[PDB]
Amino acid sequence: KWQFTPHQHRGPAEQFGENDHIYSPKLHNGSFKSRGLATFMGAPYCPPDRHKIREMGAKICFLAVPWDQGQIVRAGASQGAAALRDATTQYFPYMFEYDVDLLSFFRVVDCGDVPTVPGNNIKSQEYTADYVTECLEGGAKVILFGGDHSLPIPGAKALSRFTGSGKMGYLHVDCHLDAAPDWAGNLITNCSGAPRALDLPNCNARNMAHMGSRNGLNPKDWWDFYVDNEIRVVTMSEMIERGLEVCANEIFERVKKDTDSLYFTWDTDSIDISCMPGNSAPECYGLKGREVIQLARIAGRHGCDILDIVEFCPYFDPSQIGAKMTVNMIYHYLGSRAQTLRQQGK
Amino acid sequence: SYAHLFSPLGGAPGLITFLRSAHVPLNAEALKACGAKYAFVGVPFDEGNIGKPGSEDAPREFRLITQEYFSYWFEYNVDLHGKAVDCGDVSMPKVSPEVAHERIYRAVREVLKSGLIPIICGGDRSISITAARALSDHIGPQKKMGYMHFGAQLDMADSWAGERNLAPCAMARITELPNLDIRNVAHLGARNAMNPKDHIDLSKERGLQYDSMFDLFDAGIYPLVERSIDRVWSGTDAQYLGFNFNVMDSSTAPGVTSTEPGGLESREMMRIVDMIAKRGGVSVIDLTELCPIFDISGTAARLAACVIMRLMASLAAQDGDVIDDKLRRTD
Amino acid sequence: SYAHLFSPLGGAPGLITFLRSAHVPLNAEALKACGAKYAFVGVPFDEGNIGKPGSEDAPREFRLITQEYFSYWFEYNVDLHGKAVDCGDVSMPKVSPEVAHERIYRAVREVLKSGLIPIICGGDRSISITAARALSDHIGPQKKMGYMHFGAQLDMADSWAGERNLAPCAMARITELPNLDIRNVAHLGARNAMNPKDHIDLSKERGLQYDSMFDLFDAGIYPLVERSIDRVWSGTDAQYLGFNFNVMDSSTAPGVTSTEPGGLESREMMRIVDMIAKRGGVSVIDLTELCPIFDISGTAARLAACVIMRLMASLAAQDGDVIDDKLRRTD
Ligand code: NI
Ligand code: NI
Repeated sequence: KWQFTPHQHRGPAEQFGENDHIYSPKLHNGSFKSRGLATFMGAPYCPPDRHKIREMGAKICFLAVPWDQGQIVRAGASQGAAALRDATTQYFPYMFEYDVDLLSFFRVVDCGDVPTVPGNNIKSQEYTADYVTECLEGGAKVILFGGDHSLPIPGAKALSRFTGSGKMGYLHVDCHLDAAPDWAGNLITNCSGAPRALDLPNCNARNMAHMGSRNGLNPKDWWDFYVDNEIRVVTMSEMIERGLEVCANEIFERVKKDTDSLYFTWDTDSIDISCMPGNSAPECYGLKGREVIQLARIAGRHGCDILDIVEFCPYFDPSQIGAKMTVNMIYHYLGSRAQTLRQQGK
Repeated sequence: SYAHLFSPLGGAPGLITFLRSAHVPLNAEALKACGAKYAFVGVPFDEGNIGKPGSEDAPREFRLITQEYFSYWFEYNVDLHGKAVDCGDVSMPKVSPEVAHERIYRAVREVLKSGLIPIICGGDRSISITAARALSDHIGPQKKMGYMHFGAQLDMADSWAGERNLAPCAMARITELPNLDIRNVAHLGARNAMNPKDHIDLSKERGLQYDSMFDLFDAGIYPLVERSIDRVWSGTDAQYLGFNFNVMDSSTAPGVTSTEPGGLESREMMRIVDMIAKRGGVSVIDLTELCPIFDISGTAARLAACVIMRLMASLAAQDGDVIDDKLRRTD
Repeated sequence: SYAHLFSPLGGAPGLITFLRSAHVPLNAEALKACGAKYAFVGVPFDEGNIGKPGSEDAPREFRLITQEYFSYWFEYNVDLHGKAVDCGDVSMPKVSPEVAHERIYRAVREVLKSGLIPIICGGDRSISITAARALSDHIGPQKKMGYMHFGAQLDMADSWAGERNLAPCAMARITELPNLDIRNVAHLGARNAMNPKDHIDLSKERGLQYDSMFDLFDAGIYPLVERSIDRVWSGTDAQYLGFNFNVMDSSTAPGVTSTEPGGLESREMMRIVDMIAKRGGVSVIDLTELCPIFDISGTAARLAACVIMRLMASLAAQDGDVIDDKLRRTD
């Protein structure tokens, strides 16, 4: 059930070789110039089904959620997943910085895309919950690739249900606070990730945190939410003042303390516009390139159950910089997770 | 009403104005009456520019970018609603430079008469010559002016291509203003090769104490900026603050008429903005040489907007002009 | 006459050349006579490229950006006028790499014969294999060569697709040159996952002491760079310096064959350039894998240009080859 061809290509010059995927390609160029039929990481395709995932023995599911009609700003995040997948052909699944083969370590699979019902945010969000559910119930941790920032509403909801009587942490990294109680009467748009997590029966204010805030696309009520509910906000200001590693470790401890699971949503507009022009609402005064990698590394050491990444818009990026940045967000999280796991006898 | 501070509750197509400001004519009496602290004036004038074209579209793009932000700035607990008005644009002829400048002059004098702070959006950098002259004349010979400008180019050409009021001459003119002592002048960010030897020679001759980008990095930036803020604001009656965003690193501000590697990061400029705000006021704010045809995702225009609006927010915070913390949406 | 040092005074078909250099044919006698220290050599060869296409246009796009810059660098008190010439592009056939490489080889040998420093602009990274071989042969087995390359990729494929001279093989071939001791080899900036396990294995096997980007960040960058500069320049007769500008953060270098997030920022590479220049010479300067179709408002090409020109300026300052302070404009 769990197989892939190293360097993609079958036919006469197929490569066979248990480990060929972590080494220079031997018979041909693989997909480094031409994409062909690339999955995320060249991983096996596996339907988002608990049985199929289980029998493959997959511990990470890449699942795209391109839904971009749950949001208040501008469409475009629907195109991100394709550019992320394409960008992975520009890397090997082996990461020398961590000495791990990500692909075999996690038995990662690509669960394709969650389908959408254009115009219907309610039904599309339900599909997301259900697709995520299959991944968890199959015994895997999930990488969710958006799609607009409505994604954590179904994402957290799904992990909330799977966690049961246990407790769940919620980390939200973003230049925007995302705590509208409603937007023009709507409870489930892309700017209500945090209040909707707090509503989940097993998600508690003391295990919730926000990082990345700056600038004036942040109504007072979004700030008020964190004040009134005693939820830690670490502004970009504080992360620069006090240091990324200091602030990250502190809030990863907070959101994991006496929790069974952790939901981590990461908006690419947390990244400085200089590094990520391809975004729904890009913002200056954000994470630098090296700091994005560092945060991914730190996130990896602590670990989460679902990591989601939202709002990448490749149309507003004429280069490869956005897509490759989003590849590294994921690959550094997995490389760091694996190294941390291996330093504990696993 | 304070509904604008908060998410819309739900249940007249407006205008291209700085910050969704009201329009108010370029008239001292109307301006004093309106109750705002700042008056935005566009100046799509391009004819001092010896380099790549595009700055005349900056005022439109700058306005548009500003529309995208709420007026509320949670970091400062400040609301910018009503603090500014937009006077629209100084109408220019063409192939008519002398008259163009005269019109800019009149526009700035008028705004200054009102007691409001002009925010002047170019257009090329030469517009700073005549905006600075206007402040000079406004305050008169018995008062003291300070000048601070951010940019990669000194612009200290005594003359350029036989002319005297092109953008590369701008500092050579401004430092000749009679009530502007060279000791109250700062220039921050100069670097790279768009700085011919005579600009250096003249600067030394006049004792222009510019803070090159090398000097800034070597000092850890902020301590040297602080001393130059001091020289410009201590014992002056009025201060002019100008920005060419090629002070910033290219990556941070591509959409400028002459980008330059090796400049300020956005977070450095935001710290600098707060340091300027500590002094609790400014007389004229200019930004020149935005060039949106060369901008990617409006990165430069976006950054300019953040810088200008944070400066407004920061001045208001230090002035105590905050909003009520206690106020909530369910009111 | 020194009119180019100063603001311009005012009052036939060209070529596009590095820095508006004179053209000088690829001839040792002509090059020796022309009086320049550097010869720009374009190499629009992309047939060792395993990645996305576009590098073939880099030499033209690089030259164009350089035409914009004045030749005087106030930060160094140096003028670059006359310091370089452009030898045009190596004439190479399509679909015959073996012959193309032979012609690159010969062109580089020729410039080295002239005593001038070749500045070689790719094109793909594999052109460095044969430019380095040219230097190796040019100094002969009596001499010791040093090699320093900046990039995000080790390029230590013994073979790639059964081939041996493609871009990701470049380092595997260069470190087999007989008069280049591995201890005199530096490689700075390797990061992210375009670095398969065999590249690491071979590196260990041969004792390539590469400075990964993580190593560099951990050390504050410059302390570790200085160590590797010393290994390359101390006790060597000639030094090869090469740049894939994916060493740089994506933000400052989008327009490259294979961008990489989390790399050097512009001011950091500038500092590094001055650290290199303190050693008072280089034998060959290469830059490969610029890729204009991916660039954002010329950002990568503009950074490359500013890096190459500051290196020139910085080397001149170290050699005392500065401009007379007493020189003035209206002479
Ligand atoms: Ni968001
Ligand atoms: Ni956001």
